[PDB]
Amino acid sequence: GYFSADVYVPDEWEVAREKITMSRELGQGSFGMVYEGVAKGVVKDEPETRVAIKTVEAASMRERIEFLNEASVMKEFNCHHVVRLLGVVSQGQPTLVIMELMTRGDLKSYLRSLRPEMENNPVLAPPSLSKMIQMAGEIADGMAYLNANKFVHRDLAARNCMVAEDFTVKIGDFGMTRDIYETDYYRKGLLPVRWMSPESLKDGVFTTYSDVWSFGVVLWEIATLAEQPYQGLSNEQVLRFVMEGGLLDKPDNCPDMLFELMRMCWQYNPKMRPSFLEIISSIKEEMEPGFREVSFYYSE
Ligand SMILES: Cc1nn(C2CCNCC2)cc1Nc1ncc(Cl)c(-c2cnc3ccccn23)n1
Repeated sequence: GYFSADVYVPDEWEVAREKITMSRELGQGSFGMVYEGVAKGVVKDEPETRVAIKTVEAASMRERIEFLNEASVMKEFNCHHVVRLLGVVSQGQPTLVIMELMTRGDLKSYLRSLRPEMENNPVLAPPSLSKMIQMAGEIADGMAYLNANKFVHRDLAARNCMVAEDFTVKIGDFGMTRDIYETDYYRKGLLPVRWMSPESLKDGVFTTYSDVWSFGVVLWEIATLAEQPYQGLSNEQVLRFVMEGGLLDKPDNCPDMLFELMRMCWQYNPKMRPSFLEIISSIKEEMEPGFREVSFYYSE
């Protein structure tokens, strides 16, 4: 005959609704509206914590179940450089998922906000080597953690990183900016072709080594303040260019070292690319002191 129905099963992440409050709306995701707020007793030794609250009500039960199970993916991760899931409210409506708040948003958006506006007003200078490296190492650390946890990301990109209040960069909540930056995708399956390794453009397979490639592109993103890679090239022309050993250009005024890093990631042969761990090792001396205390890299 056959094999039989999708459910959500409450667990230890279940949090009491009356412990949650919402205020400022941050935007809207696929499943519904996303708010900022306060959660009580969801971080150890913190009476109260600022959080992000993703909501589904209107919505069908199939839908909210699927939003529940998808968000839950984040439950198996505990890393300073990966955006946390703090709780779930699945009992009653509306359906809630409580996440770590990243006040400064997705990295692509943060990066763009640093672009000088077209007025006559004084402006902060472009990010320094040092700050840029700090971001690279935080991102790399989250990726290393993910890798060691048997994960392949497949969509590593600035849009898929977030930025905390203290400027700490982290691997973003999975799948939260795809639709928003829709032009960053191409239906080769909607895929982020400008971030893709040559091997992945060929056979459609993703590895940690193709996550490194994309990391290279994320660094380029930082250096250009979130320009579209292969700017002038059509989607199709990108495939050929990249598969044929083509490479992104050293950005105007990009420090040598950051470009060197990018360069090591964009090596054609995946087996010649540094691992995430190796990447961090090459730049640890440049990292803010506190990285020893918080990073996966330096941990047991
Ligand atoms: C991603 C993000 N954007 N923003 C605002 C930045 C200033 N402009 C208005 C947007 C605040 C967050 N922080 C954040 N932190 C955690 C999560 Cl989980 C989310 C999140 C998840 N899905 C969505 C969808 C839209 C907006 C935010 N999020 N956002």
